[PDB]
Amino acid sequence: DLDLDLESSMVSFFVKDIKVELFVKQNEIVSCSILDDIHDFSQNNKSKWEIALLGSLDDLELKLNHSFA
Amino acid sequence: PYTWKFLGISKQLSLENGIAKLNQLLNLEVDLDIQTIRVPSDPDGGTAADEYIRYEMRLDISNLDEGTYSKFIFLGNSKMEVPMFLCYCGTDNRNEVVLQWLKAEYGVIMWPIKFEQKTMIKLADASIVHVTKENIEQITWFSSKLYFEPETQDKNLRQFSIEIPRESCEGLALGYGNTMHPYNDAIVPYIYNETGMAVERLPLTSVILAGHTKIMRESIVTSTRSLRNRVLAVVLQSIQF
Amino acid sequence: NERLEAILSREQNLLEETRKLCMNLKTNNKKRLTEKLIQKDLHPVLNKAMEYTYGLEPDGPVTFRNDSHELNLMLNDPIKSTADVRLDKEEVLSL
Amino acid sequence: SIKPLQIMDLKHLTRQFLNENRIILPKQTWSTIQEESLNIMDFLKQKIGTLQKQELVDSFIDMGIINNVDDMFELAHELLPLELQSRIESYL
Amino acid sequence: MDTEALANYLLRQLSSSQEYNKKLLLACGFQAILRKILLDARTRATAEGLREVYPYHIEAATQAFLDSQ
Amino acid sequence: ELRLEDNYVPTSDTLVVFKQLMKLPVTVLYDLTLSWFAKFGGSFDGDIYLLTETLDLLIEKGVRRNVIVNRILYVYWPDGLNVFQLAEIDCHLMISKPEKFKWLPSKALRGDGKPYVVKLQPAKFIENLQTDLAKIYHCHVYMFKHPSLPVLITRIQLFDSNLDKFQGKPLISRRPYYVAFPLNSPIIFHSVDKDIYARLVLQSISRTISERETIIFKPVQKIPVKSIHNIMTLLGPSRFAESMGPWECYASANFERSPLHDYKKHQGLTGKKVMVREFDDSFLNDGKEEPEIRRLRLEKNMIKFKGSANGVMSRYSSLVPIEKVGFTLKNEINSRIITIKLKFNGNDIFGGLHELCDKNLINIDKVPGWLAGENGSFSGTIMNGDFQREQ
Amino acid sequence: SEQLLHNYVSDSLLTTLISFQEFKQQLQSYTSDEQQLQHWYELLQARDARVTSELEARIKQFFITLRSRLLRFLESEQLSHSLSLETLIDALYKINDLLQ
Amino acid sequence: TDTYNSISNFIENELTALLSSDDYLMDDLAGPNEVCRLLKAQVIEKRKDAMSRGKQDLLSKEIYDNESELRASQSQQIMELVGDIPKYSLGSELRNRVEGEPQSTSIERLIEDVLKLPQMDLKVLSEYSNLRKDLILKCQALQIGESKLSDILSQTNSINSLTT
DNA sequence: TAAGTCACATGGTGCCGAGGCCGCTCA
DNA sequence: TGAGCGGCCTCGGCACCATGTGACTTA
Repeated sequence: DLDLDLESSMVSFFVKDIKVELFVKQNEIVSCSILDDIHDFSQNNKSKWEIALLGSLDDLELKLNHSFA
Repeated sequence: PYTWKFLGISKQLSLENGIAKLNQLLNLEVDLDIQTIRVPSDPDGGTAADEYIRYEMRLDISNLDEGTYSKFIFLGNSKMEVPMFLCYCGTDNRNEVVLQWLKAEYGVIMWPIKFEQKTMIKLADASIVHVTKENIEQITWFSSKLYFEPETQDKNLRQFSIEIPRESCEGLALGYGNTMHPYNDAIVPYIYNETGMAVERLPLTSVILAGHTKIMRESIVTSTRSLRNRVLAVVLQSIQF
Repeated sequence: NERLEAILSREQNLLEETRKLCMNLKTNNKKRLTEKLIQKDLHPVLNKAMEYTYGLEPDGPVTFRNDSHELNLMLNDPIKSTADVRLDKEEVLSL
Repeated sequence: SIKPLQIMDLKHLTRQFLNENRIILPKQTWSTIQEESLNIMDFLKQKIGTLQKQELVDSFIDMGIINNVDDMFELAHELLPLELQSRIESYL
Repeated sequence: MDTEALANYLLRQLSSSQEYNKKLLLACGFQAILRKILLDARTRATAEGLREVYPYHIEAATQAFLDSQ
Repeated sequence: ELRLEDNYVPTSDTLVVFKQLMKLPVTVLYDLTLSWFAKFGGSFDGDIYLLTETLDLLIEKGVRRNVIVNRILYVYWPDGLNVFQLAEIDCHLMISKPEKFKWLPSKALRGDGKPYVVKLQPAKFIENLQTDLAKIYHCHVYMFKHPSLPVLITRIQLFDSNLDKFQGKPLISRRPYYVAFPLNSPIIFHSVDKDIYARLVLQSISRTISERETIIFKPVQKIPVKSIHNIMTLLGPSRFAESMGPWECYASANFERSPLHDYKKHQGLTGKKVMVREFDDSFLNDGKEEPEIRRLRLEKNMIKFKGSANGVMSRYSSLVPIEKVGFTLKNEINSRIITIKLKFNGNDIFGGLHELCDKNLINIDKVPGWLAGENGSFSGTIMNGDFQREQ
Repeated sequence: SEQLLHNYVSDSLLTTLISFQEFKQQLQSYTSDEQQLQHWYELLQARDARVTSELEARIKQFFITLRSRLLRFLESEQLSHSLSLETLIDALYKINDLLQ
Repeated sequence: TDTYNSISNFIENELTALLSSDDYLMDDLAGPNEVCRLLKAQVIEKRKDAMSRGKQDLLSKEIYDNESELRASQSQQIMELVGDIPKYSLGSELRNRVEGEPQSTSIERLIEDVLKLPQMDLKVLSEYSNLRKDLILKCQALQIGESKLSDILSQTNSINSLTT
């Protein structure tokens, strides 16, 4: 379950339980934030995921389905 | 701030006789003044039977405020259906004694005067035309303010006012042309053309001339100590049948 | 009271610095217009840009801002650098 | 608190005196006289602690308010209802 | 709030019929003090010309009154 | 350290809190009690499930709200309510009674002059605002989202310092300052207050929103309007903004359908029923007119003042009631600027004007756009036929 | 600054406030011997000079401790409003890794 | 901090109570009894309006005014002497990276901030300048690579269109 | 001496938060 | 029968323009 604002720019959603919230400009993600912290989850891998998740929206969908498996 | 209450009179009563009875009853001499004014001096306002009789009864004791300066002004014309009205300022309790004596002595029927919307517009027209000692009429321009209190459901619109500055009023009058009734001929048609409001139909409670007078539906209050002849005449044509 | 005195002193120092920076920028822009590009070294094809920009103030950047939406245009955007540090092609090719 | 009076108590106490004799009190003056009522009560209790017959009228003569008992039950006339001033007259 | 209420205030400050009369006379004297002080306040305000009175006016008036008492 | 946490207890009058909780219904009191005891706890001893069962026994006992108010003010928290409680009850009063609050809009201009569409990271915004206002005053800020509207309403409460007054050790509260943040809109609604603390709160809010380029709040209106739903309809990020009065048909789009729709039901094929309007001056000249054309002129006034034939749905009530508007119409009659200042007052200006138009007191063929409710709740000067608002 | 403390101490010393003439004039009740009064005044001068020096020592220690503690507070405030270069270098290294 | 209570408490503990107790004890132990009582009487007599709490309060307020003047002086000295690059001269993402990340990692804001990075022992300054120049080269390579990748993507788009 | 400019001090209209009683009102 | 919300409404404090008169100057 996700929450959309009026222009669908400031969003937040859960992939499995990780709260990934995004600031997205015109058809391109310019900012990302991984919020939920698991004891197995680290911070450098979190930063690498945040850098990797940037880019286009179709690319975000493809890479998120890739990293989900 | 001298409020004038207006009362009509059913008969043409002559005040130069019998006023000694009022002097004896009130134990004081009143300063009755007799004048014969001719108000519609303009050719388009009538050229015959224009003469009025103006009585200025005054309970003169001292001159500090209206507590000792409750004036009485009477106007009359014998060539009308209703021949006389009075208007009195101040708040002295002797004024109703004067009215009771006037009734019980002359046998007149007296009723309060209420002004309609067009009557109030004509009174605002009358209260700017000033007569000069050189026998000329001068229109002194005042920044008017039409003030309405409509009654709508759920009290949706309690009140609304239309403020008209002085230079805009004279600009409207000069745009219409050389006329001697500026509000009824230039200001009110301009308001109707612009905002769509027919102010002769809307509930108009007062029109306020800044610094001179603010007439209401039942009273006229004036900064000036007296009331000019045009206002008295327009009130006299107001109560005709 | 002493803490708020320190806060006011810091804010007044910032205000004086900002006003000085604004006046310095205004005088520096005037001096840069007067001493750099209005001289004889100005390229003659920029003589018309100067005319509408400072000579009498249309056909300039308004025309391009109209055309970049009329034509959906891009150009080769400049490589953003600072402090006259020019781009090193060997460094970025090694990068 | 418990010993100081309230502002509305002073309105109800002296509102008619400021109305017959034209007095205009802003809120600062109201708070000032609310403060002053305590000082007046302390001064009155310091001057008169216990109450018996002769000492109160002697003190009120010393107060500069009155000159005799006639002034006492004339000042009580303008400050009390009719039953209370009649009772005071029976007391004096 | 009657004068008897101020007498109730005075008796609860100090805590039969003759003492009630004594306290009623005390309340009358208190009202006399307040009326005299307010009269002096208006006198000084009219001397300075102000329509209303102010705390410094009535403070000076009551200091002059307590100087004589 | 001067920031105020969510566990400090201030000195609040017990009777004011007593009459404050009287207005709330029983179910929000129930939800508040369980949430408060789950988060902070209370002086009452018991398990969270045990207290849930106790409140359950209270609600199938059908007890009045007065008894549970005395309970939560005398045994649950007898020492005093925490600041979070005092903020959350007042926010719940705002939710329950939105018509008792007036708001003032302010655009979030920035830099060159283009409006800044404000976006909030709520927890970080609250933390940054509290740290910014902690340097000046003892500040506690509480933020929540409206159950119905897409806003983010904050509540900023400021605390001051403190015959012999004995001892209180208090922190006296002031009236709280509310600033409402719509999701994506430059317009910012704030509570009606012009003292130095309101200016401080708005200034700190402008300094803590920005973080990239300096932002100033410019007030777009000086007349407050009630009922936060109405100010989102007027100034919020909705279609009804900049389409009001006779142009609400465009904001509601009830007149055209999709181009993918049935073309037998198109407006141009079925047609619409109208009347010939007389352009000659005949309104001032004139009884028991035909009830079909009377319905048509009523529909004409309804269309002029509300945009729709049936309206946005007694029947004179507009989409947003307006309290005060003042228009200054200026014309040029032969090189003379002629100004007319029309001021209005009431509970619904344009509904009352619609009622006056229905009573044949105002000509509906000559009532202008700005009088009809176009650019509603904005007061300004009409020069050259164009309405520019005041500042 | 410390001159005010020195004046406050010296203005309330028995020898500075009471002279030997006033000492003998007051103490005529018990002994009229001038030698014993002189010896007692010498003991008074010795003891009040000693405690004057000791009060001066403690007020100097108090002033230095107060100034040092409040100066460390000022230094901590200035460091809080300032930025060390090494943390900036570490942040730039992290940013360099991100850009890499 | 609380300097004023420390000053006032130090005065009222070590300055007046200690003085009174020490004077009483030393006058008692100087020998004798009547001598001490009498001398205490006149030294109390002439110290009137000098040991009162108003005098200690005024002394504490005056020494506080002197110390506050010294605070203004050393505050100007400590604010005019800066050691490194201060705040508000660098971007917000840099400032957030300095004191704990806010989880908002954005490439574009980082590029915009380190493009505005200021430039200046000697080895630390040289390392900072080298790192800043390296980051400027990183930004330049990033924009060049992005524009190049867009061009190659357009070429591959046309090639795949022809192939399909 | 008639008319004009001036600040000045009081008059007054509009506005609003606080709070009280009313006015049904419903269980 | 009894608690209870909502329009009313007035108190009064504030805000602002409006206003009449003495002091002073001009002719």
